[PDB]
Amino acid sequence: LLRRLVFDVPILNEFAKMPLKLLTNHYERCWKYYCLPTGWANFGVTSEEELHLTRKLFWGIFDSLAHKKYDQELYRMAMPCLCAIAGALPPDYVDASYSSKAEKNFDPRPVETLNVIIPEKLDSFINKFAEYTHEKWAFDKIQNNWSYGENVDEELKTHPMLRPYKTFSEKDKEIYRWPIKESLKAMIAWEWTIEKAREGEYNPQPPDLSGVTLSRELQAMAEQLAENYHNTWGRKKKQELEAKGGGTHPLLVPYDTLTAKEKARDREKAQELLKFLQMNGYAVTRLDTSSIEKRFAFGFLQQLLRWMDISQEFIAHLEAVVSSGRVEKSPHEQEIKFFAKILLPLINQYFTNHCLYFLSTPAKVLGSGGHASNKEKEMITSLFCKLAALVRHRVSLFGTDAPAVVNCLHILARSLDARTVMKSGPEIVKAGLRSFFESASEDIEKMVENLRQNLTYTTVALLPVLTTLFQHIAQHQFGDDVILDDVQVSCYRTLCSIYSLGTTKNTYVEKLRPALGECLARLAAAMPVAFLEPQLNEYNACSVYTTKSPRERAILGLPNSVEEMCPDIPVLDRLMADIGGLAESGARYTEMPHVIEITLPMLCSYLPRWWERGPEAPPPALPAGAPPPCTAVTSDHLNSLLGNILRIIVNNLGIDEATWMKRLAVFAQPIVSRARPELLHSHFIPTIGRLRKRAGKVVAEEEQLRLEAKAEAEEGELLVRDEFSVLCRDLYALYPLLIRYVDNNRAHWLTEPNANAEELFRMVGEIFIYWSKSHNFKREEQNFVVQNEINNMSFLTADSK
Amino acid sequence: DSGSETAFREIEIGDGFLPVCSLGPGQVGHLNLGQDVSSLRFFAICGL
Repeated sequence: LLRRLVFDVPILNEFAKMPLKLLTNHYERCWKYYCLPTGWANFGVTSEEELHLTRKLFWGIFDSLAHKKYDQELYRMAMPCLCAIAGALPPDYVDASYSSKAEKNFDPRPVETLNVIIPEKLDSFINKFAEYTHEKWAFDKIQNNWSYGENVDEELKTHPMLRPYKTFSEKDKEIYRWPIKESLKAMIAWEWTIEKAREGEYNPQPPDLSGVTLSRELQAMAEQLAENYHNTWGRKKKQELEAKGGGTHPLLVPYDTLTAKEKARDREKAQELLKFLQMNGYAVTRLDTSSIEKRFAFGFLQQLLRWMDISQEFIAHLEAVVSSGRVEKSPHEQEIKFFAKILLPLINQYFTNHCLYFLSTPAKVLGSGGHASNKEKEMITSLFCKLAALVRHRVSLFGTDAPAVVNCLHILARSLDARTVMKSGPEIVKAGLRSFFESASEDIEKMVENLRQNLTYTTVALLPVLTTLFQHIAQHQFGDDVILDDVQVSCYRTLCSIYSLGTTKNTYVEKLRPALGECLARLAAAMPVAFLEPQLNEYNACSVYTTKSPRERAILGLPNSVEEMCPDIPVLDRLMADIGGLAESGARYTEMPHVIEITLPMLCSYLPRWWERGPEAPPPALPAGAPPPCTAVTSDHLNSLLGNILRIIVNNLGIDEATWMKRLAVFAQPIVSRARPELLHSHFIPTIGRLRKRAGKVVAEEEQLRLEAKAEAEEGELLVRDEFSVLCRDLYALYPLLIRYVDNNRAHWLTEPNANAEELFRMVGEIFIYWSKSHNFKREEQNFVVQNEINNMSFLTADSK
Repeated sequence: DSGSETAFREIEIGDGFLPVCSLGPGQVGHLNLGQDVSSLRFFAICGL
């Protein structure tokens, strides 16, 4: 059924809608069995023939949809089929024949080789091969234990007249010779030249083993000649089939598409002929693609790399023509909307379903037995760069596909196996990555100049995707391969300009500050150079003034001093002094919005990133860690910064106009790890006691409220429901840090009961009693968490802990 | 991976269950069933 399906669907018949959703349903239901080398279940693993079938299906549907006129209904039904088919199709699959006949119910073209002129320099050994094949017929009989006899034998059940050629009448010798004549005359007819390789022209024991080794091109000729045989009998077979008017024979399908079990006769005939040629001295003469390019990963990526320049071609002059007169002229509207309606979801799902294979390395096999090649990795990196260049300073034009393109750019920001990109990789592609970083740095510099259009482009497209890139580099520790040489300088001016945005106090940068803080925290987590604390920055190898050349500093304008590069970023000691003063003063989020959304993310991502480069972790590998710790952050520094964070939250639980607690807790989640035990009684116990007292007082107010029930109780209910929303807000603002703290110090309390911990359990228990006794507290909890979507962060926090 | 504490759920009462351990080639383990509590480390950490 899949064979017939692959036959019909590439034509995109308007009646093939049901087969289209048939493929969709089949490949969402069954995808592990097709893709995973490990078997799905009792079913097992997919077949090579079926894998080739869906392969040819999906390339054929891709090109047929690329060339058919844009139909909204057909394309909309087709793209889930494409996504499901590609998801179930493994990327590393290599096809049976990369280059073959690829012909075109069925009308296989026959060969009029009787009319085709046949030289007589070869017909002598064609006749000898005809006699040899009838002798091999007798040999097959003697294998079948019905050794060939001259007269009719009833028990023989086989050929009753086959005789040695002397007594064998030539009237039947002609009618068994003529099919062999047509066979090899067709073989010389399909632009193949045969001749005696060496000098030369009823039971042959030596056979012709069709399974011996042979050259690729000549074996492809053998496959093409078996297809020729299939066409030869297929024309008369369809002549009889069209008389019937219904159904089809299992062998009445294209020879390449059909299964291996049925092509046995044609394959054995053609290959036995070819081995007969090779063994008996007949030379016949009529691509070389490596396995990496033979993979569908490389094949699809080749189509994709082709798509980027095509897309940019029409969209560039499309925005030009709509900026000049708004003329509806398009080069190929069908292809334009084919991309805009099909390819964006396709890459969206493919780079999420097969992201693990792309990220998987032959050295470090992240995937379950499947890894891409280094070649594939650098040109998916160039694929990402090309897609970025398609929409560089251009996402304002795209409105209908804007969420799609930005999302796909996040996905290509992920799954970037770039360890093997500067290594064994093309420096043109590395220069594409450098151009990405330099263009981003130039555009963000323009952004900070306007911030004191391309600015909205920075708002929607560049900032989140670049944050995703910094996240990816930090997570997969790709700093040594992604950011290096001029990329380091471009990131240097980027971080300087972003901290200048932190300096600036206008309303637009204030609104944009959350995304800037996310980007800078991810940057610091992916940053291999101690930009902060530049006192011992020369010890850090990754700095330009340690590895990069003095000559390149001279030609790039580097002042040979990181402080002279970016004097905007001050010393961590002064950040300590400032945050300590704010904590002691009880200063407000309104007073320090820049710190919260710029420098706190950087700090809380800097201490854990540089916890091994600082005195917090002396190098356990003494010979490897020869240089002294270049960074100055210690466990004492981490404890003290946690104290500052606890101090600012305890400063402004009272205010209600602060919804940045969610991002603050998310950023501070790693920085609450490795906290000293006295931090409990210093800050955790006072804070939990504060909200214990607040919960008791507010529930007492709700007690005097629930004493009554009327409209006045309703307006008081509004007041205490706002109070409850603040209660839930700060409970699940400070609890995620607390769970990691108590996870760290639970072993000590369990080994020795610590009265601070027991009092902390008493406090949280009293809040638990209040939560159980207060009904409106629970429903405000539900309302706040689900409507504001804290529940996802709650699940993530509970999963990591 | 899903964030569930229990590894296995919905276990029928069956005939019962027994402590079992499988060792690969050249592996050394200490199957402390819990005869002596002082020898039983981390029980107070998780189980007491």
